[PDB]
Amino acid sequence: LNVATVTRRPEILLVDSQEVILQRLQQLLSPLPYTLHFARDATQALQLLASREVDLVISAAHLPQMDGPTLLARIHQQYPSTTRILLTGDPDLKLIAKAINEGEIYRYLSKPWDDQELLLALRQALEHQHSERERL
Amino acid sequence: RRPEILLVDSQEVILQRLQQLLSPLPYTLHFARDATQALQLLASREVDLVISAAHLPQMDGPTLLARIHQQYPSTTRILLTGDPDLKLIAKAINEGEIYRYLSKPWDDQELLLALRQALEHQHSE
Repeated sequence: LNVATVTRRPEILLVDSQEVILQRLQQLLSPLPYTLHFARDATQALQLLASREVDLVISAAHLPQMDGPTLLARIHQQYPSTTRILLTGDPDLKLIAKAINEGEIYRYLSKPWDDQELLLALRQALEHQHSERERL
Repeated sequence: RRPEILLVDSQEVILQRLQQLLSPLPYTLHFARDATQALQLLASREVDLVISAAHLPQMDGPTLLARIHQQYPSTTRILLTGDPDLKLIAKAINEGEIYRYLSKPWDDQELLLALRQALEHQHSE
């Protein structure tokens, strides 16, 4: 076989009800070689995940049906191939603790974020996802 | 084999309390009061799980946990701290890749659960 080069393009799901956040994410990420999906509540996120492979989910902390840490906890158990990131400006460490202890997030990012910090977390998360998928 | 747990906290009283909580269980315990002692133990003992405070006299807890992630990647790491500082917690996630974060004073039932889950996670990783 030929040397391995590229898999299919990364698939990223962004979950937030706030339009400013979805817009800032689209502006930052759409020029890069990723397939993006946007979900405006937890139920939409879960339905998207049931319908296609997703490499990375980035969720807000606050969402309509269940909060972000709760959503990420469900995703951890039901979609273990998807790497998980919490994106929030809420400093509540009870919510953060849930994201760690139940969501098992790979990275935590603040709102607002530094663009290059977020892009680096994304690279690290996609590389982690690929290495983990090489395993199981 | 028997799980090996390293406990890192600046205070004798806290190490004593962890020893009392954990000595009934079939775990081999190691104790450190700072990052230098933790690193000495890590180089001289098999360690599966590391539990660290956030505040330590020199190199702090999240920095120590990041160093352990880099140098001893097969370990599972827990931050156990009384300081709800977002900056410390964020570093413990993004650089330490902690498995659990618990506040001090802890709930015994929750801390013991975290260890059982960590050992089951440590087992398969």
